[PDB]
Order: sequence, then C-alpha cells, then structure tokens
Amino acid sequence: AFSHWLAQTAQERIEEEVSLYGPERHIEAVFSYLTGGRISDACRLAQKSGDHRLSLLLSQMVGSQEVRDLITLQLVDWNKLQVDHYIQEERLRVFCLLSGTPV
Amino acid sequence: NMFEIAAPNASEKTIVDKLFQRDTLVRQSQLVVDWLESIAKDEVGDFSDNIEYYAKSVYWENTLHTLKQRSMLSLGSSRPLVSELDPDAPIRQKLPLDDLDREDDIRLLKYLFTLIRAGMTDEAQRLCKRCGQAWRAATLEGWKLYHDANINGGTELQAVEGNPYRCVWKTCCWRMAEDEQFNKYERAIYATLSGNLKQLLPVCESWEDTVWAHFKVMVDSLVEQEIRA
Amino acid sequence: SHEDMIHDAQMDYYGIRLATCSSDRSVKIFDVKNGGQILIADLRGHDGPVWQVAWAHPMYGNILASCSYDRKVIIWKEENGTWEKTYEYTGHDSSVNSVCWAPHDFGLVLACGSSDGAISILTFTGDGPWEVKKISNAHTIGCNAVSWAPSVIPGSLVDQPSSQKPNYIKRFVSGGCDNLVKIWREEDGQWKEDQKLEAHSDWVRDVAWAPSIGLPTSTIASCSQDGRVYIWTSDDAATNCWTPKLLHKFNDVVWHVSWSITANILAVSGGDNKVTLWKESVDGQWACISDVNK
Amino acid sequence: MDGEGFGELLQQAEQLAAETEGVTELPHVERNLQEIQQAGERLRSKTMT
Repeated sequence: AFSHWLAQTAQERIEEEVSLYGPERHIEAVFSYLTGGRISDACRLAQKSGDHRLSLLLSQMVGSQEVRDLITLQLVDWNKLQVDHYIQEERLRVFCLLSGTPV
Repeated sequence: NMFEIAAPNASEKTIVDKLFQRDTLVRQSQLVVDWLESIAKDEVGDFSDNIEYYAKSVYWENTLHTLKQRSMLSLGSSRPLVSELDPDAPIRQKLPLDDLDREDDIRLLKYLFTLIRAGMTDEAQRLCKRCGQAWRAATLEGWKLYHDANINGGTELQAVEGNPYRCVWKTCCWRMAEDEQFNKYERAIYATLSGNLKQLLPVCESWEDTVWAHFKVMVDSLVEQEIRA
Repeated sequence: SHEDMIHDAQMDYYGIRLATCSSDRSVKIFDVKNGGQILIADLRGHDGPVWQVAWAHPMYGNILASCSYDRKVIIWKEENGTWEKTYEYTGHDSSVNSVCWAPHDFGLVLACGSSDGAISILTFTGDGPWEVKKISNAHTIGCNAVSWAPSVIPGSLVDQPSSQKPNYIKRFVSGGCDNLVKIWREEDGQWKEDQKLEAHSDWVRDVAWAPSIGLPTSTIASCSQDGRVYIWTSDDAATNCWTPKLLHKFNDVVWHVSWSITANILAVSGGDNKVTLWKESVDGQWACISDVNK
Repeated sequence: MDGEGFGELLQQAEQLAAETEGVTELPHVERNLQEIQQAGERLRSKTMT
C-alpha cells in the first residue's frame, strides 16, 4: 500500500523533472527512477532510446542478495583499482544505489 | 492421471512444478536435454582446475596503462579510448578498445560460452568472480525467477532470488535481439535465453547442436504458453 | 591516363576487366573485350599513395582490396557495373604495405601486413563482420612482404579422394625488415611460430611461394636488398628440412617476385628496370627463360 | 552401527573441510588470492613496461 501511495505521489515529480532531463541528464533520470522504484517506465524509456546495457542493469536493481555480494566484491576491486578517479561519480552513485551503500 | 487444472493461490513455484509434472512431451524433451548436457558436463570435468592457468584480473589493462601514460608523460597518444570502464563504454561511446584487452575477452568468452552452452553454472560464477565481471554475473540472473516461502518459523531465508520483472525482461531481451549489433557470445547466449531461431542459427551447426536447439526452442515456447495459461 | 607510373595492375579471372593502381592517388579500371577497352572507372579515396590491391575468388564473385600510405585499407565491391567502397580500415601507425587474399577454400579473408612490426588479418563474412586477427610484435622492426598458404598442394593428398573435404589448417609465410623471415601456423585460435629464418643479413624485399602443384615439397624464392636470391626448400618442416640454394646473384637490390597466374614461372623485378622471367627447368636448375624491360 | 568415536573425528574433519571450502579461499567459487597475486605482479610488469 505504501508503494502504491508513492506511485500516486511521485507522478507530478516525474512530470516535473521529465521536462528537466534527457539522455544528457540520463543518469539523473536513473537516480529519479531509482528513487521511484519505477522500473517499468524506466525500462520503457531506456528502450525507446535503445539503452540496452542500462535496461539490463535495471532488472538487477532488486535482484537476489547475490547481486549485492557481486557489487560489494566488484567495488572493493574497483577500489583496489583506483578507477573512480577516471570514472565520474555519476554512474558511481547509480552503483551505490544498486549496492545499497548510502555513503 | 495425466494433466491438471488450478488457479493462482500461492507462490509461482506452484505454477512451475505443476507445469513440470503435468505434460509428457516436455518431460521427454527435458530428459533428452539432460542426456545431451550430461554429455557436455562429462566433457567438461575439471575445467575449474584447468582455468588455473588462463587467468588475468586487470580490467582493460592496455587501455589502463596507455591512458595512464597519456596523463603521466610529456607525450600522450593520438589514439582514441574510452574514459569509462562500462561494459557498454566503447559501443555507447563508439570509442575503440585495445586488441589484447578485447581478445583475452574473447578467450574468456570461449571459456564461459562453452560453460553455459553446457550450462556449467557453478564454474560460471567461478569465472565471473575470477575476472571481475560481477556485472556480467549479475546480467546472468535476469531470467531466473523469484520465490519465498518464509511463511514459517522466524524470519529465515526460503528464497530471495532475483527481480520478478522477468517476463517483461525476456521480452526486452527479445527486442534487443531484434536490435542486433552483438558479439557472437552475447548474441548466442541471449538469443538462446529468448529461443530466437534466426539469431540462434549462427552458432549451432552440429547435428547435436541443432536438435538441441530444436528442443530448447520448443520447450521454451511451450513452457511460457502454460505460464500465461 | 594515370598521373604516376603503375606499381600494380591486375586483370580478372575472366580477362575482361583490368584494375590499375599507381601511387597517383587513384586507381583506374577498364572493361576488356575484343582487344578494345573502355576506362569504366577511376576510384578515388586513398589518402595515402597506393601500391597494391587484392582480387578475390570467382565463386564469391568480384572483390577488391587496396592499401595506402594513409594507413587506410579501402575495400571495394562491384555492383551493376559499379565497383564501390565497401569497407575501410585504419588504426595503423605506418603505411599499410602488404595485402593478399586467402584461397577460397579457406574463404574471404585478406592478410594485411605493414612495416608496423605487427600484422592483422581481416575476414569479411561477405555480408557481415570484419573479423580481426591482429598479431603484435610480429616484427621487432616491421613487416615488408607476406604470403598466404595456398590451400591445396601435393605431398600427402594422393590417397585423399576428391569426394571428401580435408582438414584446412591455416599457415603462411612472410619476411620483414628486422633482417629476418618467419613462418606461421594457426591454432588455439591464434598463430604461432613455425619458423625463424636468418640468412639475408639485410632486409628482405619480396617473397615468392612456388605454387607447388605437383610438389610434395615447400619452395620459396626470397629476394632481399642484399642481392641474394634464396630458394628455400623443405620436403618436411617437421623433420626441419629447409635449405638455401642460390637462384641468381644479381648485383642490384633485388626487388620483387611474383608467380604466374598459370602458376608456371616466376617474374622477378630487378634493380635494372627489368623483370627477369625465370623457370625452374625440367631438369634441376633455375633458368632465366626470358625478360621484360620495364 | 559401531565406531562412533571415529565418526566424531570424521564429522570434525567434515566441518573443518566445510570451513576450508566455503571460506579460506578454497574451491566452489572463492576469491583466490592467487589471482590478486597475478594482479600485483602484472602491475609490476606494467612498471617495467
């Protein structure tokens, strides 16, 4: 019921930032879509834009706990790899959202 | 006592095991598939211990070192490369990648491609967590369904497996196949996960592979038919 | 016609169209008939001077590839009377120097070497991808000349009937500018070291596979800048039986070697503005049976 | 039937091996420090590049 509530609530928020954003702002749209748990229309957007890798990522957002084990070890690896300095924290905050890491 | 009828009343694994029990044709199809892939796994054996000597765990090491030297030296390079490690960083960016990178990639693609044409899934996550494609291992999970039965005892794990967005997610893969532009391995694996005949044509050419694919496609189409039923 | 003198010019399988490439920056094409000929085209595109092209086998149809100084290889396919630019590759640091088609028995793959010190081999599905087979440190300095495996040659195939199809192992040869020649076989998905050859203490210029139809043996005419022309021959590489013989001691920097389309004789470009026509006589020795003053 | 004192040691070994196989980096998809060894020595190889 809480989820259906948020579905009702975030309608106008989506309608406002949708004019704001675009495939330029697509990771910001990712953040919004994650905040909504609005995987359906997120995927529909990603496909109408042909965003296959991102669409595949979308299903993984609420996968099994093994998904998060994957992300923990994978990001520990990227830490040992220093790649963040070469990768925008934008996709990285997407990654934190997927991994359940708030900070 | 063949064949049954019911209505959704509990977790979809009820649907699943009903479907498995009810029909014959799919049953012998399942058995002949078990045959062929038992053949496959007998061929496999200890590929685990044998990959002990295939290993590299540096992500796009050549691009790594060359962008490092561009940032690091008096002289950079005149050569275009991704700024991103993304599994779709190049093709999304259209940017090139290095041959040694992509070809050790293709090598591991043989490894796991074969492992999953056999379905050797334990070794599959093994190789994923070797080479750091935990992203790809995640991508592996888009089809395996969802359940839980913790209607009992304390808060205890009966099943937490995946995202129930899978019917539509296979539909998405279906349309990705209609979009094409893939490597052989990804093309084959996901045209497989879709049972897409034309994009499954390229890789299976053996007698065993073609009969195998016949069974795979027909088992899928059937199984989804009585899913929706 | 062409603004610069011609390096290479090749007729078709059927004798009815001629492609002619110079370093004059474009390549011109005549239809061929009755002794008459109309320049049907002059293909542009090559932002480096052009040396070589490469026709493909007839059961595939009509296919041409070309190298230039700009490190660009342009790829041309003929339609409705129109040859046109179908695939083009670059990514190279030094001018792409050697391109040569493989036997149709192996398929539609071109070999592409440059003096980069390393070489790629590119497959065209004929409608699809251009499969890349790039080998680095192929030379410590650079690649000069390369030859394929011709697909079928005697030596063990007398007992192999015509109805069946034999295993097609991929091999080839080449020589570079590190003063060395080398021989390659394909396996594990890649190519490894058949042979290292160090006899010309100077750079090798051109290499000639004797089309060994009727030959169990393996025969090479290697021409270098050092004026030494080596017939390298092995009856068996597994017993390691490659041996050098002198073919001729020309005192010029020895330049080019190309076997006949009839696969009978060899044409050798010398530092004399001449092309010596050599034939291995019926007996045991290599006789310059004729000449063409270039 | 008999030999339960030995079955005790058997299950002790079974659980020690269960530790050794589920944790301690050994078999069934454990992160083997050998591949990190690889990573570091390839770093060194990149150093001498």
